[PDB]
Amino acid sequence: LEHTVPQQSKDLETIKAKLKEDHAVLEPKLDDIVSKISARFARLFNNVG
Amino acid sequence: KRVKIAKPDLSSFQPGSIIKIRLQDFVTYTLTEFNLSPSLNMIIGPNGSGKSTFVCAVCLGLAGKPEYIGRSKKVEDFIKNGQDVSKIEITLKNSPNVTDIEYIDARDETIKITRIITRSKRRSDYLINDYQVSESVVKTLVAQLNIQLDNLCQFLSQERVEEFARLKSVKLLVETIRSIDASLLDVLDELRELQ
Repeated sequence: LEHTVPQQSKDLETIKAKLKEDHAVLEPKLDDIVSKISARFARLFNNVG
Repeated sequence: KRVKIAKPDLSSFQPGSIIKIRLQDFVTYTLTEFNLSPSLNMIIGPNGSGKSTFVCAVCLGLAGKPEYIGRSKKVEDFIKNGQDVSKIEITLKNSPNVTDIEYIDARDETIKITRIITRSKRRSDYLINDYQVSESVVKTLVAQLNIQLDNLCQFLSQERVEEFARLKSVKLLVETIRSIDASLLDVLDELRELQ
């Protein structure tokens, strides 16, 4: 188990780093798309008051 | 002098727009001509007077089939009663970004699509520049124009209006993920399962 601990401890860092990199790449694009669609929705609904 | 109709110059009109539509041998309209404004089109008529039929024929002309618009299929309604063939012609701006075209050069700005419906023959046959072609070529021309008939966003019908009326948040997420590439959501879900 002492020999097994470093092998599991090495993990959860690369996998989290890949998840963080994927989240960091994906987040701004969806955020800008959501901001733009929300701005268009608000500007269209301004006529509706 | 002689009265001259306004020139249908496709260059002035934005790409993908339709300037002149000819409807031949249709219900209550054997020969009709229609013009569409580049900014927006407004049509006023009671339902069942052929305006809806004209719109459906225009949709069918661009590689459209009645079953693919989420509505009942009635080919006979389009055909004039007693006339063998019903013809609908649509003219569109052409840009050198679409492949698989017949009799039209990339530099050419005109893509003319004609649909003829006859009771005797049952096949999907369309015309490009008055040349007979299969429906697959027109369908791929429509697909390469970034316009989709099956998708509810581009085309909205009464059944599609009913579907949109009751829409769940999951449906909105599916629409948003299908508009953008859906590979990113799948990769993120796989990474979440790995986590």
